[PDB]
Amino acid sequence: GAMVDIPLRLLVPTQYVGAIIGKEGATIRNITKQTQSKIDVHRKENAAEKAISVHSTPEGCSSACKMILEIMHKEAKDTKTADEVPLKILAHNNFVGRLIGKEGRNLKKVEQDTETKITISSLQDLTLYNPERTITVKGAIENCCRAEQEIMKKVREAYENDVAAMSLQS
Repeated sequence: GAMVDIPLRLLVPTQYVGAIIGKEGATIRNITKQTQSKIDVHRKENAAEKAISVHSTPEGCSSACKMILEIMHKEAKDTKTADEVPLKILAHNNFVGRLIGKEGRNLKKVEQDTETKITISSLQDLTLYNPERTITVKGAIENCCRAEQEIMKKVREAYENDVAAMSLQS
């Protein structure tokens, strides 16, 4: 399909970034070629964490999310650092109402359908120019990725519903 406008944005531990890029960038270029995605790495304004942006199709983003998670787990095990590495997703505060639903029922439903635990950063931790919440997903890799697919479906729909009026008028 067409690459979509809203990227998947992950927050990963800085110490695993070198592993994701790999020698002479061959790991990231491999992920890019297998998933047909544009990937970049940058700071998140609000030290031990870095932002990863994946611009792909929905399926390309989900596949890159799984490859990235597998590398981080490989690297956490291989350095005896951790046996789990939670998946952290960045989503604009405007979209997270829809994902959460009334009294968090939509989020419990994703947690139950995917066999994951999900927690969302506090509203009070946003900044004037950083409107992104962090959604922490814990569980097996395959399960975190199913939750990624569900969350990012909801975020993309909320984005397309919010901008539909202003796209028509032009």
